[PDB]
Amino acid sequence: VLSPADKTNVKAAWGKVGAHAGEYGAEALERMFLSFPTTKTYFPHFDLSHGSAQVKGHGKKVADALTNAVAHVDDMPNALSALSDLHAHKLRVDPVNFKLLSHCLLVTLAAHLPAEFTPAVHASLDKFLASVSTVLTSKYR
Amino acid sequence: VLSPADKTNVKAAWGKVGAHAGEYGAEALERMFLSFPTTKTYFPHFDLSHGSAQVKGHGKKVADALTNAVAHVDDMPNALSALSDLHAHKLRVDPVNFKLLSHCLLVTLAAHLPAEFTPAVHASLDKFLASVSTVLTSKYR
Amino acid sequence: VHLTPEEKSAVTALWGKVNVDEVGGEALGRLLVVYPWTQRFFESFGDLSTPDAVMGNPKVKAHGKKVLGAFSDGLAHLDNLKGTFATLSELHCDKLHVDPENFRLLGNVLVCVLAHHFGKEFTPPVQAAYQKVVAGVANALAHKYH
Amino acid sequence: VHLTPEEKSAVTALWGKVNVDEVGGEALGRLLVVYPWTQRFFESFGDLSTPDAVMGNPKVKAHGKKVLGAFSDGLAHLDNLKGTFATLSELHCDKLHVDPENFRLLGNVLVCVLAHHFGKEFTPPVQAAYQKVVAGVANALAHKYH
Ligand code: HEM
Ligand code: HEM
Ligand code: HEM
Ligand code: HEM
Ligand SMILES: C[C@H](Oc1cc2cc(F)ccc2nc1N)c1cc2c(cnn2CC(=O)O)cc1-n1cccn1
Ligand SMILES: C[C@H](Oc1cc2cc(F)ccc2nc1N)c1cc2c(cnn2CC(=O)O)cc1-n1cccn1
Repeated sequence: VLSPADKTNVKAAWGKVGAHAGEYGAEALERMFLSFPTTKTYFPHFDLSHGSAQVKGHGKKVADALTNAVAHVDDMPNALSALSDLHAHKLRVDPVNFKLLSHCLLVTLAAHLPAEFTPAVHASLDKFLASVSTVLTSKYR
Repeated sequence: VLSPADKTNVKAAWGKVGAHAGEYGAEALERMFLSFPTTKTYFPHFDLSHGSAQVKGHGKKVADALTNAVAHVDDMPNALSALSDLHAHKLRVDPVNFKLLSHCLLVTLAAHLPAEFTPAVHASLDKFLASVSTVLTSKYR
Repeated sequence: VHLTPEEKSAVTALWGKVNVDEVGGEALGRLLVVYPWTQRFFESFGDLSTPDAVMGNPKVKAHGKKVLGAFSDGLAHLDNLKGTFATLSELHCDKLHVDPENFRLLGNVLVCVLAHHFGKEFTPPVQAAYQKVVAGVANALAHKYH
Repeated sequence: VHLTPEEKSAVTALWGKVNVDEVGGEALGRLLVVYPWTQRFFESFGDLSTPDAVMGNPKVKAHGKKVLGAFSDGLAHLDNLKGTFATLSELHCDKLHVDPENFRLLGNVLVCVLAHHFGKEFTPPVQAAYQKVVAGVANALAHKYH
């Protein structure tokens, strides 16, 4: 459950990503695949080599979905309904993998946006990614 | 995130719980204290002996809060706001303990309401208790 | 696993009354219904699309009996759970990549099934003894991660 | 924990550049801010009521340095993490009853702090090597939960 300060912090830190959505998402995915190799099992059909156009294209989609989540932060079960159908009903992703990708997203933000990554903002982003993860891993439709 | 079927299953099950809500709450606490003794560290001020009036009284309060959660299942952040302040800000309960109490509640319901405790209802109740646990362990004011 | 003599006697006596044809299948079925991502590991079982399809699936019933056999093996070797579950830990951890939190979930669903079958006879002290057993089995199954 | 010679060199080189007065305190401070229930274990530290109060607290800074020293001890004994962390496992598990998921959380907050301090030099392969280390430390600290 996000506080009003959390939503303010998330809108501010996420908005700073801007035109670099693809770069951040793709690096978070690369960090996840290298750090937690079992996560590769969900992407047998991807070219996972470094700098793969497929991972870049997917990173942009992941980042754009989080931007959509921020734009509808109080209505995520409706805004993300198609993503929940995909991750919960079709792919059946184990929720541990969402903790892994969320951690890799925080690591990417810490590395590339140091001034924005304050302890309060880190806390708010972690809560936001946990809320998004609950929506994407729950079958509510 | 609860589905419409989840909310229906929980309302139907907790209605069958009925007058025994308080008794089930006290048994779930007793099961938690015996099965996971580290949970006793939150209650140094309680008489935790079997059939303690204190545990019975507390079980009724816990069960009444869950009844309130069922009655306001789509507005739990507001309905449980005082309880989230108590558990998340004052007591600082580690969220693992909510998984422990939730499990003990499910065990109590399975033992006492076998006909109602179908796999679909068990699934809905587990999701409902996870959602209540998220509200009570989050600082959102 | 450190069980008191009275807990060891209670656990053994309840276990002897378990319906071996039903309990394992109900525990595995409930895991698949309650934690639906676990179905990803059982694509060879076919239809698992509804609770009724899961519970009536003969592969769930047969596999559940094998799982129940492994918990039985645990109860017979409470002093050497790591050794007992060594090859099974290698299968789940290195070959299947099952996240170990799922082992805790199955242990707890089994406890719910035991409560469902035994009712009020699945007392808080009997449960406490079973919680020590299922925690032990879950930890032994996770031992081959590192 | 197994690190390749390349990973061992990369991990050691970055670790040598860690600001010992800041990194441990930032990791512990961030744990207290991000996972606020962890504050229950640190009542003796006084004011932890706001992120600024946590981050400026000298007890958090001093205790964080001891935690950083324990991770450093882990890096010096990658072949014997269980042995290295035996007394700290007794303290955390047997005396304090810290749930072991919190050890994984602190390991991961430390990795966030290393990324925050090192920026682009905290590359995905360097992170992967550090993830093996922190998982090893967390598992070794959790050893006494049996
Ligand atoms: C914040 C968490 C996540 C978000 C926002 C997210 C978002 C997305 C989006 C937007 C798509 C593309 C949907 C489309 O084009 O119709 C997608 C696909 C997918 N996601 Fe996720 N995802 C997340 C976490 C995960 C995790 C943790 C895994 C597994 C480790 C995962 C595995 C997949 C896979 C396998 C696909 C299909 C890829 C393809 O075939 O193109 N996702 N995800
Ligand atoms: C579904 C989960 C839970 C619910 C609905 C719940 C509900 C309640 C309620 C209604 C109160 C009394 C508030 C008042 O009278 O003003 C309370 C108090 C308390 N709860 Fe919880 N609780 C839950 C879980 C937990 C857990 C997991 C723990 C710790 C293991 C815990 C520890 C406490 C403590 C220490 C108090 C204060 C008791 C006292 O001094 O009277 N609660 N809880
Ligand atoms: C925690 C308690 C568990 C026990 C005691 C257990 C026990 C077993 C046993 C005895 C086997 C058969 C070994 C063989 O025939 O080679 C087995 C197979 C397997 N287990 Fe588990 N298991 C547990 C948890 C899990 C969980 C949580 C999952 C997945 C979420 C899982 C997935 C599997 C799969 C996929 C197989 C192979 C099935 C096949 O042959 O198609 N197990 N398990
Ligand atoms: C996972 C990595 C961790 C490491 C390497 C670690 C390391 C340490 C060290 C080296 C000590 C000092 C021991 C001494 O002076 O005898 C310590 C004390 C302690 N740790 Fe940890 N710790 C970890 C995680 C945690 C977590 C997650 C918590 C609580 C959430 C925690 C709570 C404490 C407390 C309360 C003490 C005693 C502090 C005091 O003396 O007041 N630790 N830890
Ligand atoms: C709209 C949402 O609504 C819910 C979020 C929930 C999150 C669960 F984790 C569990 C149940 C939830 N139920 C909601 N109604 C919500 C309502 C909130 C707060 C804080 N107070 N309130 C009430 C109020 O402002 O009037 C935070 C959120 N929130 C949005 C995203 C994540 N959390
Ligand atoms: C009111 C609540 O609102 C939220 C619950 C949330 C739960 C998070 F875990 C995270 C974010 C949430 N945001 C909400 N707005 C909610 C809205 C839902 C569904 C299913 N669809 N919808 C949308 C719709 O009916 O129009 C389920 C819930 N729900 C209530 C209790 C638990 N979940």
